[PDB]
Amino acid sequence: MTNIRKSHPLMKIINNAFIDLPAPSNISSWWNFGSLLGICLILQILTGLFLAMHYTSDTTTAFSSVTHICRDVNYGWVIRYLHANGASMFFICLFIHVGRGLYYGSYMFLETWNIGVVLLFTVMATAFMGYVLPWGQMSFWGATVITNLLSAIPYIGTDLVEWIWGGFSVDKATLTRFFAFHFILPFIITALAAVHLLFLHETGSNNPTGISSDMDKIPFHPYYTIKDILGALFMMLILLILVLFSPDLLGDPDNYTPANPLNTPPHIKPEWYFLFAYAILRSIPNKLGGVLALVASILILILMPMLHTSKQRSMMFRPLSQCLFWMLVADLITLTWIGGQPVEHPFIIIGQLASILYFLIILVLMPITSIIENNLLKW
Amino acid sequence: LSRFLGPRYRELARNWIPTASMWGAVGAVGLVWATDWRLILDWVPYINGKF
Amino acid sequence: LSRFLGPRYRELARNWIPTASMWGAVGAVGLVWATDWRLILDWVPYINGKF
Amino acid sequence: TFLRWASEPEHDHRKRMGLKMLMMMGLLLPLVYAMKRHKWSVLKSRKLAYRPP
Amino acid sequence: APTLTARLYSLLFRRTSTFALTIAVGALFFERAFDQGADAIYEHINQGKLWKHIKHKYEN
Amino acid sequence: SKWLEGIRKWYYNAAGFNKLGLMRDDTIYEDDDVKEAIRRLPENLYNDRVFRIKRALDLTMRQQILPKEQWTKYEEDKFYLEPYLKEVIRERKEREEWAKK
Amino acid sequence: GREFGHLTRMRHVITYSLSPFEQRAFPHYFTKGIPNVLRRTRACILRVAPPFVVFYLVYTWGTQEFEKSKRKNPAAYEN
Amino acid sequence: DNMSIDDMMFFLQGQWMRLCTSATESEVVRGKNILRNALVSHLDGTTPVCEDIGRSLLTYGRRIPLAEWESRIAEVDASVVREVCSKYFYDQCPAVAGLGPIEQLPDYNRIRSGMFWLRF
Ligand code: HEM
Ligand code: HEM
Repeated sequence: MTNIRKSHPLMKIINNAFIDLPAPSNISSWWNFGSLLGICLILQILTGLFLAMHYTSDTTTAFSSVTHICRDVNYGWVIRYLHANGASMFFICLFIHVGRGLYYGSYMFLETWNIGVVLLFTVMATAFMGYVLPWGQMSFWGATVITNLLSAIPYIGTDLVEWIWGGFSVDKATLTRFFAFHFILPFIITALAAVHLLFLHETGSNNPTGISSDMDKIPFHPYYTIKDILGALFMMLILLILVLFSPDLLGDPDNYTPANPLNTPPHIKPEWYFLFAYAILRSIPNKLGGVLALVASILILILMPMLHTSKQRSMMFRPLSQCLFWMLVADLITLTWIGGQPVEHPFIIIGQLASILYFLIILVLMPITSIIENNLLKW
Repeated sequence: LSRFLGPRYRELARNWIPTASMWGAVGAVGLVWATDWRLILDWVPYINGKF
Repeated sequence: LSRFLGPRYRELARNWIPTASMWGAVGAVGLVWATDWRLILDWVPYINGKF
Repeated sequence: TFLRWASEPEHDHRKRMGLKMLMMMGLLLPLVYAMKRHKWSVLKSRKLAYRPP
Repeated sequence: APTLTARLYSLLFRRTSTFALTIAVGALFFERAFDQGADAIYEHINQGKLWKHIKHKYEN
Repeated sequence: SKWLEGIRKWYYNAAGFNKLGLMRDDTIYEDDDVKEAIRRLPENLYNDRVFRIKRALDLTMRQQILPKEQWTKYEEDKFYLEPYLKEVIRERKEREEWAKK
Repeated sequence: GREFGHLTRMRHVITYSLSPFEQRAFPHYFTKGIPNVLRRTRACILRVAPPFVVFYLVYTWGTQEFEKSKRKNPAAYEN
Repeated sequence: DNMSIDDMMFFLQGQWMRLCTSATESEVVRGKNILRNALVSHLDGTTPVCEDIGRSLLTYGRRIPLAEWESRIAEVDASVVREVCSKYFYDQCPAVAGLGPIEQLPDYNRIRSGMFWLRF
């Protein structure tokens, strides 16, 4: 005989992936965010499927549709705010996982890291398209601002922007296209996540120490399944705190006014997850330079494996790199704060210096510091 | 199917019938609780207090 | 870049430059063909009839 | 107050669900943590001894 | 002498069918009890505001 | 030399591989050259490295550090892998030079 | 490929484990836990904190400077 | 072998749980006959008989006659086997010792989980 778990094909795949997968025994709670990310993706898919049963993509009926969900669909407010704040939880976990990979040298898993970069881009696109769907003033004007950035691309910017718009400006066509894309993209994200896990399982999972843990591998089923359930429960606590006590904490009030294309909102600012890229974009005076810098901010992650110069994979045993990494985190927080703030004398200079510091820390300071640490260790 | 009509299989059925009955009881209680089946629940004391 | 700086690699580049140039031309023609780039296509005699 | 009700007709129900969720989380998180500790105690108490020949 | 927890284990927890029976019956009764208790807690916290409290003054 | 040694010792203590009982070569990233160097290690050294790494991983699992008396000293840290890694890198460099021309 | 049987070669490492039901889930959770948390925080704080202190200073300065910028200048209306 | 420890553990624990939950009369008869023959064969020759006498006097305080052994074995039924195997084998924490290439040997939590059946 044979155990069905180990011999049946689908059960074989499932067992290898999450029941008998050799997992490092010293993985910390920063290794719970990724499974939290998958839970967030599933939760977003379900909540959105239930929302879309009541949402209409025509400009005449979109805002009324969202109001219908909030005030008339049974438990509709729960689903709507679960989706809205789940997007924020999604991006929080995404940033935390990017930080974990940066700090512990998980980017050395080149294929997994690059697939993750692709996933990050796809999720950002999904969030931006979703924000336009409610069709509030913020949705319309933020879409107008962000899409207009593509016009900067030389000799094809205008045609590409008009093709995306479906017309001369953001309008019913753009809303319908964004509803379709917002629906389809998450499943592409799920497939990319499957590829991500495949590539990760090829090489295993890096531990906090940065040293190979083949000696101390523990089964995932009797240990990390319960650890991830606990982490998911904590994340659910936070998300439900948002949904049931501060449903509008992370959202701008202006999106509760129907979009008026003839009057701009007093402040046109993107969602909080996009704010650092917005600050970087505003930092560069030239439009094309701003667009290229915004692209490079996310794409600099691709260059992270090459920039590695330390003889040690993880930053746990490298203090100066730890100081630089925490400087980078503070800089990202500063960029978000600046992107939220109006463009004025105090904020403009701070944003420019912060963008310079972000790129400098990633490209120059970190590798030179790693080399200095290598010399100090006599390596 | 003729393979399973023997004394030993009858013994196995006898051994597992109580556990199968317990699983059926679990399923019935779960169905009543999940669907809030008032036909059964209304007879249940201190739960009839609802509705 | 340190490894790929030697006499053999320079020879290897020379061998493959004719192929790379030909593939680049294939991309150039395909882009112009697919996009119907009137700027480039106007020069071509027979395709010029399109416009 | 009326305008606040209009904007958020689910205000009181949201508050009730929040109270219930806070109590349920207060119950579950300690118990799930206890389950995780129960499973991980075997590793946490593990004593490893290198005994070369 | 068996303790209360030992009696619980032997009677219900040992065989997973009785374990699930315990789980389900407790689920039904805990739904009832917790909903009742937390509703009472919230109604006390907001006594005199909730419509249910003030419905009598305007009905009939 | 004394000033450089003092700063190096400060970095050694600031990094925590000593606290977990690990030696410096225990913390090297396992690239292909390092993998071959480990493959070439004598059995005693390989086993000692394996146990040190396992103990460090267990300590990190419980978020604990080894008792201060048992911390590896800067003087007594022995670079066991460095000669094998140097030999491996030399062989790789020779092969690359042959490939170049 | 990566399966428990053939992951790595290890020799002469003896591990002693205890059943979960024979050991307490929370042993010395506070008597030992709080000192260990304090030790980890002592180790981390010097590296982690300073950048966020810099952020707080920058944030306060920027907010105060913007508030000052909005404020009226008496000299403008002196004439 | 190094790669067969997990399967062997699965099958051994499965047999334990199968005896605990769904034991059958025919295998009980086979086991009773095996025990009877083992008892009779072992007590053959002066060395085994003398060893049995001394050890029985030390342990049982008396040498249980083969007739008493046979009676006690006859009393055994599928119900008795199920009851005793449930008492000693089911949901009871095991003690495991491993030597050699034992990496595939299941972790203690998994071995303990094998000691009970979710179905039962
Ligand atoms: C929808 C978005 C994402 C999901 C659902 C997701 C999911 C996961 C999961 C479940 C894991 C394994 C669990 C863990 O290591 O904690 C993982 C690992 C990983 N992810 Fe993600 N991820 C997402 C986005 C990203 C992004 C944006 C990056 C980098 C910019 C990234 C890079 C990584 C890396 C490097 C690992 C390996 C960590 C390690 O080996 O310790 N992922 N991901
Ligand atoms: C990671 C996956 C997803 C993310 C991060 C995301 C993000 C968002 C965000 C931030 C909003 C704005 C909420 C608001 O302004 O109140 C939104 C709205 C919406 N999304 Fe998604 N979404 C995701 C997946 C989906 C899916 C799978 C569907 C449908 C199957 C969907 C359908 C909708 C609908 C109907 C709305 C309108 C809700 C409203 O107007 O309040 N989304 N989404």
